[PDB]
Amino acid sequence: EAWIVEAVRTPIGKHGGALASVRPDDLLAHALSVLVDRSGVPKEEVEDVYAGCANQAGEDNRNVARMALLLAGFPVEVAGCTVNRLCGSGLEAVAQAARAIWAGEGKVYIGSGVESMSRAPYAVPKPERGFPTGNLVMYDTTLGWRFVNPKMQALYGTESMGETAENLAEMYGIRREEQDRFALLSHQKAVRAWEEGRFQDEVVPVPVKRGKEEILVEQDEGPRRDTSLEKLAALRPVFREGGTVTAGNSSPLNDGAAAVLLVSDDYAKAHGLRPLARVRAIAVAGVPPRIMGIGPVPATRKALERAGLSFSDLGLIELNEAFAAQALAVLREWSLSMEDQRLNPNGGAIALGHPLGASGARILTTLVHEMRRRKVQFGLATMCIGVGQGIAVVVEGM
Amino acid sequence: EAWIVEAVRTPIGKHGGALASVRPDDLLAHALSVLVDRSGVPKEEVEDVYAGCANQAGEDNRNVARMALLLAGFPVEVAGCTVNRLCGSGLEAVAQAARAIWAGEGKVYIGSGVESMSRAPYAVPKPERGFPTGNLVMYDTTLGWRFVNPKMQALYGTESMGETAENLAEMYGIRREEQDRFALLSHQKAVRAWEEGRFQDEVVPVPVKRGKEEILVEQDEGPRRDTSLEKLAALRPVFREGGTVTAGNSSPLNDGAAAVLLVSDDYAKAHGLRPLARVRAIAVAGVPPRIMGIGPVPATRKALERAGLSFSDLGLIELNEAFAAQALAVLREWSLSMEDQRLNPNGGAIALGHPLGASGARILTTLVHEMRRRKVQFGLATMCIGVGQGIAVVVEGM
Amino acid sequence: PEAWIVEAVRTPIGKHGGALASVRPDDLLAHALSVLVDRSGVPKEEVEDVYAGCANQAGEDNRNVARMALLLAGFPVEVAGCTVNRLCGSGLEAVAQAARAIWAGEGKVYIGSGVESMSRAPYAVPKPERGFPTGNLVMYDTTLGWRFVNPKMQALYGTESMGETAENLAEMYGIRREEQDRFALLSHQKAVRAWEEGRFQDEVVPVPVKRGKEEILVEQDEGPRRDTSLEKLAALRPVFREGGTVTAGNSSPLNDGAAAVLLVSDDYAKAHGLRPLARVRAIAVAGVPPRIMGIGPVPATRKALERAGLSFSDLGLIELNEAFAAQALAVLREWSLSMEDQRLNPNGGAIALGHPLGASGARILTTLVHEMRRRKVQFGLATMCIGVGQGIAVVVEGM
Amino acid sequence: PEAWIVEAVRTPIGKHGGALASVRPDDLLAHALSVLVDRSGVPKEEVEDVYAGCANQAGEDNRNVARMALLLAGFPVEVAGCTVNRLCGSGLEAVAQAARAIWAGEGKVYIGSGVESMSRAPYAVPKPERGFPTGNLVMYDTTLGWRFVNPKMQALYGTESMGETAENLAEMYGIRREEQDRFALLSHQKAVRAWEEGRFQDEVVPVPVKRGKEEILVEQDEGPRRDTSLEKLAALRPVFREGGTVTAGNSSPLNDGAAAVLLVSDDYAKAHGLRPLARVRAIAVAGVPPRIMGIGPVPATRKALERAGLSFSDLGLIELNEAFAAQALAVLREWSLSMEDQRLNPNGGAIALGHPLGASGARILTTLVHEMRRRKVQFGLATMCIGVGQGIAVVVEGM
Repeated sequence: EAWIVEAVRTPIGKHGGALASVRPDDLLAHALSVLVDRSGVPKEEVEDVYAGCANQAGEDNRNVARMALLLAGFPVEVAGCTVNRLCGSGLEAVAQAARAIWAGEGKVYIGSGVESMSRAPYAVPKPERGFPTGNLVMYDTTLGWRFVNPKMQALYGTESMGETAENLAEMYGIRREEQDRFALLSHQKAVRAWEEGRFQDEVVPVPVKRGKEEILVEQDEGPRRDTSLEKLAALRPVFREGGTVTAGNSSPLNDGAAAVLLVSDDYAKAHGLRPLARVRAIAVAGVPPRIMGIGPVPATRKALERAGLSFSDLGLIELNEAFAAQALAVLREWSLSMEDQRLNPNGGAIALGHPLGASGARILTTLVHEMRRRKVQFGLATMCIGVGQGIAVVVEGM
Repeated sequence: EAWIVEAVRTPIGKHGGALASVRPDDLLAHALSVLVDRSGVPKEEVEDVYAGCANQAGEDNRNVARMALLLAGFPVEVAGCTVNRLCGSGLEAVAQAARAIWAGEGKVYIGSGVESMSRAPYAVPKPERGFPTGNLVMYDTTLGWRFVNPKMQALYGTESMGETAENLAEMYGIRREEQDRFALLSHQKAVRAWEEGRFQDEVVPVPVKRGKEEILVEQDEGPRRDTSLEKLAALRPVFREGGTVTAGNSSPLNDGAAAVLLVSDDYAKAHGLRPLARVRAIAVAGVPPRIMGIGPVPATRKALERAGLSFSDLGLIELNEAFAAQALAVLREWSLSMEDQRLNPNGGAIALGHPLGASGARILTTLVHEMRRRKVQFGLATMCIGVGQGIAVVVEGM
Repeated sequence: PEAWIVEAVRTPIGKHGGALASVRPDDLLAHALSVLVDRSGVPKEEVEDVYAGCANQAGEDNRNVARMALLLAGFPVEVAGCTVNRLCGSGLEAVAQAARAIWAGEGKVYIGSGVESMSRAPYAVPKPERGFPTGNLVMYDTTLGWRFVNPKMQALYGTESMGETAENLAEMYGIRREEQDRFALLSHQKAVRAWEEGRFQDEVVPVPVKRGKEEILVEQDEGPRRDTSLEKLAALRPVFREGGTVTAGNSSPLNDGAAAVLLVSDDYAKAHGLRPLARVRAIAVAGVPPRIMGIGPVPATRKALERAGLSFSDLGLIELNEAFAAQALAVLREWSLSMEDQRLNPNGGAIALGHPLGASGARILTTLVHEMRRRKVQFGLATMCIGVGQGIAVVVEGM
Repeated sequence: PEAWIVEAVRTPIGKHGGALASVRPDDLLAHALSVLVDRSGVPKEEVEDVYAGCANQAGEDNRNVARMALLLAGFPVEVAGCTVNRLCGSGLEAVAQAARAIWAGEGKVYIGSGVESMSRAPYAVPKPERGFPTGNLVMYDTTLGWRFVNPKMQALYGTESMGETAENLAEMYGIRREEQDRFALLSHQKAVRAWEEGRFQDEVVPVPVKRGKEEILVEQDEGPRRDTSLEKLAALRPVFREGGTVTAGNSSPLNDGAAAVLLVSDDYAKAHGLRPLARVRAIAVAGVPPRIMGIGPVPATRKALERAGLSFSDLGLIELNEAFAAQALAVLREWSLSMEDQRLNPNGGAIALGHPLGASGARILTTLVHEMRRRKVQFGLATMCIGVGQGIAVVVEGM
């Protein structure tokens, strides 16, 4: 009933990098425009546009989805909503789109996500008294915990994502050598994937204006060919003294956008749209904040169950790489080796980038396209989510 | 299949008023706590929490749903996500919940919303160059357009909600006397509803700490008994010189939170939960930004059609009052009189308050409760949405 | 006699966010400047330059308030102006600056003044040093103290708050809690009594405050409290050091206020029939260790007295700014004086009246001069402690 | 002859966000202060008080930079300090203040300095006056000019920028674009020539800058450019008024820098064998209409010369701060002097060298004194225009 007929993503840029000049609302518009243009489905046919965004305080404020779809030239009739389940917002957007199609409402929906961590603004508290006294803090929304709630600090901590990654490394006994090794592979597969043209179909270039002339960013600037196991081992822990998680075996902060077009099976048939995949089942689940990294475990088991499938039926697995330590802990639960041919075949977030709000849709796009070329029947896309959550979506190729 | 077994809301406070000292995440936690406590449904039974929020830049940052549920004592397994479709986010949250139950994922979901416009922080842009020069702006997130996109400015304007209200008053020729008359009714019906105890069931008191001692806020502080038709006419236009929209015939800025508990029919039967109503159909639609006030029209039409009903089958209608002018324009299309006994029976946003993010769930709460007491079969909850959108939900009493 | 004080005025002192919080510093100072000249009978065009003290010039008091204020007050464009800043003692430095110019034989008419609007002090935000930064920033409240701290500074001397330096002194001189509060109770009583008996009617000039549509006239310091009791004072908890002694009650508050004094050359005074209020005898500035800035008046007063060829015993009126009961008493310890001395802050001190930083210096000088005239005292001393370790003192001879 | 200038030093002048943007003002000024005393052979404990000029004390230069800088520089705790602010002329005002104290027979050793780091000037934010406000706020960049504008001010005189008042002057005196660019070109050539020939080696003291892990030594003003041409200068577009004449090229930039001069009493100099560089003859300050603040030097130079009992023609060396080619030339008109005058800014002016506000006053006095000594001139003049309508001048006699 819910079919994925098109998937697109802008390349992923480094923080303050290649796409730091492009504002989120404009960035997402590029994705939305490109999705529809190559699909051959008039914009006017889209019923509603769901988009994921982790921080809607800056140029992405007041419902990016609606702002972006308008900017992209869609007719005024197309609706939009911005969903926010942090790291997993991108996937939640697709889930939301699918559920609508299943409910027999619209026939054409878009599931997307965007996040410009470079341009994330500062948030400043409002005074509560007349002529205050005392310094104030300007919170950088690019980062994490802010406007902290004392009651929150008391119930669970406010440990950084990086810290929870260490908590996992401890719990599962994931050594530094293994973390860096996992990281090296992410880079190697990504570099190889680009080099061999596997990203050419799903990636749509983004024009950047540098002063007077335009530049065309058309490749993720994250992957490095010179990544070596020696250099990776030279980096210092960054979240815990005498720790194990370093800047090299964890994802960076990035800018990016992704969008997938979903239509009802009947609609696809009536317009000759060739399916890329079909949404089989979705699941969401919560885990303790201190170890939000394993969120994919219970989410994937619930999803597989709902799709009446076994992990072993999966032929391609997209597990978002928030931290090597976290990803490996998840792999432990699944009894899988980082060398598994099905796992992040073209690289993961450690090398490609983790533009929060957009990653969910980003990884589903990479999954679907790869599923098609190697004709895999079942694929999984799942991510860990900040403050203790997980989301997973099971897709069936066609 | 998707049943509404409980609905609650905190009273609505004026800007910088009775609830200005309560932070959004905490406010929403009160609603979430109350919802389950009265239901007799253990927290661990909830599958996911959807919550709407128009501005997630302050104490409501990084997914308030998840933050709120944890603060409210829910176990770590309960998931949560924050939806944002501006003014209509509250309703989008319920729709989201319903579609999940229909998809047969979980059996217990919460659809809610929160908005503390009193504590909305300031947003400051990030520097793009080394040692800048020139003044910067601190955008007040309590208001409207910010970090404006030039392209947006060119395609459609960045007129304020209040201005779009005028555009409608002009388009439909809705006089000032008519608008103020409409506003007077909102107050009278609200004052009456409270006075007669119709809000007693749906409202849960919120404790506010004033220094050392606690005070219990237990009534909306918006409605005023001394509201007169003369006073209303003495106000000056606020959005357009020689205009018609005044601070008196338009909604204010407020703080508030609301939550509705939906459960699958099979679950309700297994646990003896008595249904308040059933979710029949949902519809979302877009309209030109310059007259977003009309959003309810195409959305209500789509929803009714999807529920296979006619406007005349409706026995109670909750049309959020963003502006007298806008509501009346909507009434024009429906060929309904502001005196219709089915319309906002206990008052509307002009007198009660419009805590953005929470309004959707807020009016749904008021609808369901009134539907039950007057044994109405079909009810409609619909609202206009910023930058040109509209959402509507048809519900069947039980 | 070369530099003569011929007029002294001050606006009432308001509480933080209080009665004058609505008035901006530049405008407030203008009121003082305008009033000083109006009642003097000396045309504004006669003034040579205007010195003014201001501890924080980041907000509405930016870019030399002196000049802004004077123009606002209707002075002709020819009158010059400069804003001096020696923190807590800026107000007095302003007067000293004026006197020294008159002695140098430059102009014949100068104004020494000060202003401080602690209520409207803005926030200061650092500038980015890199392209697309990352990390939280801080908005420093200029109403307070240490900000944009320099590591090197932190290393050499601390960055202990004024309140803490008060404690350091209470400890060093063993100034008990009962003593401190007793001293504070007196400040209030003398102040309440002085107002009550009209001793402030001459030196104070009412300030019009606009509340919405109508104007209100602020004409009395809102700091002094008749209900101040030794019981209440003792019930307050230390504010700067756990198990300490300095409370919010035995320390000065944060206030808004402005004051200005008109000085002229003696030959000018004689040529225009201006009756002298007093004559500036000697000035002295001195530094002391930051951690106990409170004693600053000590070395400064000895230097000033010596320069005026006088002994402490020749003083018939002493205005010692009350930054903290503990700090004042420590100074009194050095001078071997009792807080009961009839010469000491006869009409109350900052603890009860207020300490609008930049204006305090000129504020106490104004109160000294006026009281010197009514009780016909020959020698008066005005001295204050200054933040980060300094002290200033000015000796004046009545006429 | 009671006030003698025995030593003069200045740090090089950096561009906005340039070579010294990493150094904080308080630290920058400490360099000047340390350097001044180290080469004078006068123990720090001998210094009585330290005056410093600073146009914006809202950032790292808050709460009396003089006292912070002197402590940072290692001076003993007893040395006092105060920050004076007369905007563009604060640097000079600091020396004047030092001199006047020596004349009054207070201390024997004083320091007059100035500092300004326009690169790190913070942002200033207003304080809310109501509980839960609504409406956007503004973050004023203290690097610039008018801010927290007073409506009343706007109504009496405008709030025209310095650059604008430079145009008003250009118009009033009919100073053509070609003339302005020519003046600007000479400022660069004389500056480049001066450095190249080593005339700045004596007065300039290197500033160590930390660049990550290693130190770099900034030792030359980074403003002057050898490649400055009359053709390039003419290519620039007006920056303050459409179809105007003032360009970024014929105006001074925004810069960072610090300077300090050591003044001592004549009897002290004699008793310790200090060789005088110059003698402070007379000082004068004056106000002019804000819209044409550029001419401030005229009435101030007149009053100063008159107080020194000299005639303009007796001046053998003239340092007129170059705020704007247009402003400087208008002043030159009043004096009936040609920009070719061999006495005028011999080693270059602000347009090429830089205008680090608060420090420029002391900076130009330093360059004047040193040049006076090498070419054995007897009388020199240092004068500047001051924001919002003022001017200051100081007459010095070589020795």
